[PDB]
Amino acid sequence: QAQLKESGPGLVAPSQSLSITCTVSGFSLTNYGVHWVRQPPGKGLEWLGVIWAGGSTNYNSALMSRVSISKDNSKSQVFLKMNSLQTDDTVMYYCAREDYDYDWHFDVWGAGTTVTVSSAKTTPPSVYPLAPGSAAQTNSMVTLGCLVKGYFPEPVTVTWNSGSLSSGVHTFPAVLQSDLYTLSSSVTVPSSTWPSETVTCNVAHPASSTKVDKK
Amino acid sequence: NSIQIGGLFPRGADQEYSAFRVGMVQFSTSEFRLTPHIDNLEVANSFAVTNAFCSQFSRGVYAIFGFYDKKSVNTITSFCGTLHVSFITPSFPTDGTHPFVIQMRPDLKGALLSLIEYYQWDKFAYLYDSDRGLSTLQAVLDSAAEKKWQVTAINVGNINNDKKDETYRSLFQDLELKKERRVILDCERDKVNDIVDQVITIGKHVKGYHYIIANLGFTDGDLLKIQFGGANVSGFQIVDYDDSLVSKFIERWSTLEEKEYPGAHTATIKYTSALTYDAVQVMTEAFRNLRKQRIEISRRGNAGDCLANPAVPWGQGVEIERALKQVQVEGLSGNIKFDQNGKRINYTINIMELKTNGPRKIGYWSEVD
Amino acid sequence: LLKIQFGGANVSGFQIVDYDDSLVSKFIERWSTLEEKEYPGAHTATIKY
Amino acid sequence: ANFPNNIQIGGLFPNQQSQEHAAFRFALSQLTEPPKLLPQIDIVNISDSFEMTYRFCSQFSKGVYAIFGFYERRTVNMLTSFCGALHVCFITPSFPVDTSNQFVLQLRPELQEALISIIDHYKWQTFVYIYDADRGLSVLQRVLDTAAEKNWQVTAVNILTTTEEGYRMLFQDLEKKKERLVVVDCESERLNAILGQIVKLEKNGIGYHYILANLGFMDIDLNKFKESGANVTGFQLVNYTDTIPARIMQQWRTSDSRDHTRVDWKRPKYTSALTYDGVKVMAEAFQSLRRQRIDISRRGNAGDCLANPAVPWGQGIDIQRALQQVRFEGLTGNVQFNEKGRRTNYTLHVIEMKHDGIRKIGYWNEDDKFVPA
Amino acid sequence: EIQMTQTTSSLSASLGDRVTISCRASQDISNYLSWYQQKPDGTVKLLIYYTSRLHSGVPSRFSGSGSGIDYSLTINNLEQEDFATYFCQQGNTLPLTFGAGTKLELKRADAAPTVSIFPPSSEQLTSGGASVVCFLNNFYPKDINVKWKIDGSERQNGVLNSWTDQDSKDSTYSMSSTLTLTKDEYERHNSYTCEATHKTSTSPIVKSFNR
Ligand SMILES: *[C@@H]1O[C@H](CO)[C@@H](O[C@@H]2O[C@H](CO)[C@@H](O)[C@H](O)[C@H]2NC(C)=O)[C@H](O)[C@H]1NC(C)=O
Ligand SMILES: *[C@@H]1O[C@H](CO)[C@@H](O[C@@H]2O[C@H](CO)[C@@H](O)[C@H](O)[C@H]2NC(C)=O)[C@H](O)[C@H]1NC(C)=O
Ligand SMILES: *[C@@H]1O[C@H](CO)[C@@H](O[C@@H]2O[C@H](CO)[C@@H](O)[C@H](O)[C@H]2NC(C)=O)[C@H](O)[C@H]1NC(C)=O
Ligand SMILES: *[C@@H]1O[C@H](CO)[C@@H](O)[C@H](O)[C@H]1NC(C)=O
Ligand SMILES: *[C@@H]1O[C@H](CO)[C@@H](O)[C@H](O)[C@H]1NC(C)=O
Ligand SMILES: *[C@@H]1O[C@H](CO)[C@@H](O)[C@H](O)[C@H]1NC(C)=O
Repeated sequence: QAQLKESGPGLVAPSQSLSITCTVSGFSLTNYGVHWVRQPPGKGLEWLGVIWAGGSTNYNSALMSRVSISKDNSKSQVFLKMNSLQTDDTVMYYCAREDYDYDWHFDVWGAGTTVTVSSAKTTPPSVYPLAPGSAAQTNSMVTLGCLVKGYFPEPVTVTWNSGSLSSGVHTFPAVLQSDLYTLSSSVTVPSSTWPSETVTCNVAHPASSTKVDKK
Repeated sequence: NSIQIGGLFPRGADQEYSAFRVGMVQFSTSEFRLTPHIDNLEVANSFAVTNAFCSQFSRGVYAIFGFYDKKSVNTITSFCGTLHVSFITPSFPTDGTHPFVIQMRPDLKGALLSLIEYYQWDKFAYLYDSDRGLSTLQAVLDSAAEKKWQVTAINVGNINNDKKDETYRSLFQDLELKKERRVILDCERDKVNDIVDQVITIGKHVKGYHYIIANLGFTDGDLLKIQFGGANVSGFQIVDYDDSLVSKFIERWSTLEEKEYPGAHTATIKYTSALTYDAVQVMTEAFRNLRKQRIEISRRGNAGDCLANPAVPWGQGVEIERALKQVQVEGLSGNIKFDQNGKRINYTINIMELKTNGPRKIGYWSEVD
Repeated sequence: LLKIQFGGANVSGFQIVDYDDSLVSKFIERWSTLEEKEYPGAHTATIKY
Repeated sequence: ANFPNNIQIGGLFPNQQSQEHAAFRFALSQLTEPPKLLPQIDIVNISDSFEMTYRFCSQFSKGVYAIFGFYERRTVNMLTSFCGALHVCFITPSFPVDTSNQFVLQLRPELQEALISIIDHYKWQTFVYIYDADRGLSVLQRVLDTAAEKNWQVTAVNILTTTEEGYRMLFQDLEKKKERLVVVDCESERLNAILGQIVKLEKNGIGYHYILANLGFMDIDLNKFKESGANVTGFQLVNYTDTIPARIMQQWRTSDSRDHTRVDWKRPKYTSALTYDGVKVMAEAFQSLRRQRIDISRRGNAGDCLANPAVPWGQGIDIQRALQQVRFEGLTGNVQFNEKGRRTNYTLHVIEMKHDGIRKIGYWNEDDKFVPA
Repeated sequence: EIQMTQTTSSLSASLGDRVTISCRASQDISNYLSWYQQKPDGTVKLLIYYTSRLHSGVPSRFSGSGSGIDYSLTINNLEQEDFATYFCQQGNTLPLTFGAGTKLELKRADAAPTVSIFPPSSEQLTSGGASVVCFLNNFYPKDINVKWKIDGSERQNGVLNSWTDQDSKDSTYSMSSTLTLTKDEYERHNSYTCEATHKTSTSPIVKSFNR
């Protein structure tokens, strides 16, 4: 089948460059065109630009002087360069192939990578526990939580005992406050397993590569 | 800039539409974008032709691409000459100077007369098909009246597919009354294979005979069955596979998926598909010349009914034909340049002959030489 | 034989099953009407030797 | 109310004032029995398919049931397709084509087989077939097939693409041998100019044999052939003195002396006789529809000509079977259609002209092919 | 330029229902629109091309129709793999504007939100902050409201709400509310309460905690 995946830096400074590498597979990029399109959170997905199979390239009318496209047909990859990034550039980016089936159609697209354009500094997160407080066994399943506060940038990987505990795991998404990431993870274990069994949450922050274990 | 065009492809044309898709993907540009409205209707039924034409005119298009049969050439020429809408076509050339009809297939009659005058014939048979008009037949009869030839001209298209085994036997028995050694076959890509199969079945491809496949796609039929026979076979080719651009197109053509593109996983290509792939380039170059000349012909989808009385033309289409005559490019049929009428000028046709190892070019043909 | 019938080369051969016999014709009349899914290679007008 | 008295009949005509207009109006004037055929005629160019298509769609939207008209090489197949689509019968005196359908009623009989019979009667080997560019495509096909069968030498000569110096060169090629056998197949309005070109060149006339493939051999202006060696043989359809045709003759002579008519007479045309006989076909067909008590309803509230998909007017097969089964003896002799809509079961006479000798050789038919007299 | 829009933002359907998704445009697009599906993981696959045809590889349960400016996609029977977001993309005039897209949802019983309040930890209180948490799990539908009260006084500053997607097991929802204040602000109050308002009950379920 045809697949595609976009990759980038994740976090970049303002008014800097942004190179996105899109790897596609299952087809050949020498006989089809490529299109790059962004997606903002809570807004409409806007097309950024396109490059033809022959060598012609065009962009959108709003930021034509900021976007550029190149391709590597040997590795079937696309390099999209975007400069003069502003504070509203915390969005996702995706690449796709084009085709003609009596209409200009985008056949195979990509997963898209997220980019947050901010001048904030990278720091390790802080893991805090969250128990129910009272030990009253109201049911056979007891829930615990871990709050990762003060992380930069998003996201981190929060697991329970290196992926051993997976029953009732409810990981919530992170939020931003004062340029700090706040996330909460929730697990549902049995009432007799705790505190007889050690439940340790492992948080891996790839921005600072910080691995924090909290029993 | 969004340019809307119309399309009339016949029911069964898979390789032509596949090459049309390859041309649409390959020849995209930044200045504009084509948007074809494709209609898969019959080509012989002129009622469906009129319906597809008025449906393409109701969308308000600037040009119409598509084929036309010999029973529908007059309908296309009249409907495109009245409404002054250009029509690009890889079908057979017309007889006359019809405006707004730009054609992709070159002439064949002059090259065939040059080939007969090169081979120095005096008595031969001309087995033809009546699905592309009777222009070549009138040309070879008017030349036989001047050069004192013995032409035995027989049509073959009036024979049904249910009893085409004894009729062909009686035909080649009647062709042995004058002891005919020289036969010119003027048929399309389907009847040539059937006539060659019946010749092989009755056994008339040994050395001593001579055949000419009178078409532009000489290698489109099956040649492996009349290669080891001994009867040399000449013909005409428009797509030279020794060119660099043709080789680069075949290297991207044969690797295509058959499920994604029907009739594409072959080492060769039909001539109609190559003329379609060139016509996409011609239309793209003409619209790019309009984008470079700063001429605004923009309108909307409110062209009205096709049967208006009086059907008033819109004058900015008159430039569009004058656009298309300005195109001089290089495609799979070689050089592409046009006259004031709409015919093709300054082209090249290879004269192929079939040897033991395969086909071989013995020379080229033009109109100034 | 339909491919070397209209050629012109005169071809001889040997046959063991004469189709003009009464018993052979009565067998072919019950042979060609057989179901191809029930009996493979049976729905033909002739038969191998 | 089984059948309305006014049946709309659409018409297509190339000119404004000609003999076929007066013949058509006189043929509609004899209608006294119900229903009355109301004409709706259109003077249109018969070479532009856009105008032909527009007049066809306008007459179809106005609510006609049968269209009587003409066509040309540029409209041989478009009117076959629009009639095979909407199931609307079209009656025409024009040139018969090879491939057609059951809805195109071709009033003019076939001509190529009688030509084959005359050439087999004279047993020719080498001759020159001059063909019209507008109609000589179906007759030339059968003539070249018969030439391939019987080992003839046909030299086919076009009219339109050959200039007058081309005519000079081809007759210069013809004047190098003993016998000069020429068949000419073109319409009489073109044949007058062609023979006007020829009679300045056939001043000797010795060894010149001509066959003019036309149903109007008496309509050909033979006054240029006075004191000429032209040994011309032609075909005849209408005997103007035969009892029922001369009765029709006397009827339109009596109509040409009481009130008024259109454009004048004394030089007839076979196309006008075909017009009269086709209107008589349509009259007998609507009378057969009346006496079979088969109603013809309508839904013509400005009916669309072009739609997607096609809506077949389902009543057309009854009109088609009524028009197919017409059988009488009119001005062109026997009138009778086959299962395809062409003329059969008729008779064509053969008349040779030489030195003011109007001689009848014999006649031609389909079952007893050719007989002399 | 040409702007595409969709009125329905969230649709509810069950397994086996013929679901219709509509789309509108700013002008006539001449049926040159495509419908594509995007799952929650991020993979985007095309579903219907040229507003009436189905591409090779998609199931026959989906279909498309429409004319002028109004197009629609119709699924005959929804499956487990059909839980995704459908988006319309028009390619008439460059720059091509894609639609906003709708989110299909599985219909189930309207369950009450299980609410749980959690006070701040001792290490967080030693750090100088206090983040009171309110978790509302196993709720249906996703429409719910949260209200914070500090000794009866409603406070809107410092409240952050984070919702989760529909689970693939129980077809429920989860929400987390965080009230972040200082240590002196948390010590100045005794009782903090979180109230959840859902469609299952007219009275909001309140969970309070004292000091
Ligand atoms: C190819 O077909 C033609 C036609 O039958 C033949 O060409 C003849 O070739 C010989 C040998 O060079 C010449 O002397 C003759 O002048 C050719 N023309 C004729 C007979 O018309 C021949 O049979 C075939 N082979 C070749 C090599 O030409
Ligand atoms: C009927 O329409 C036809 C089609 O246009 C006319 O024939 C053309 O007339 C032009 C006049 O300049 C010639 O150049 C063309 O050669 C003609 N033939 C074609 C296009 O095939 C014809 O003149 C019209 N007749 C009337 C009476 O209007
Ligand atoms: C074929 O031609 C004849 C010519 O004599 C037509 O005339 C009919 O002939 C038969 C018997 O000779 C008569 O009974 C009829 O009354 C004649 N007229 C008609 C209108 O049928 C006739 O068209 C054809 N004859 C047959 C038998 O089909
Ligand atoms: C034909 O095209 C070639 C290729 O550009 C050109 O060199 C030549 O001059 C042209 N000849 C004519 C007569 O136009
Ligand atoms: C007319 O032609 C015929 C047939 O060739 C011939 O027999 C006859 O003698 C010719 N007429 C005259 C007057 O010579
Ligand atoms: C044709 O009319 C003439 C004149 O009356 C007549 O003598 C002749 O017999 C008629 N021929 C036929 C076949 O009716």
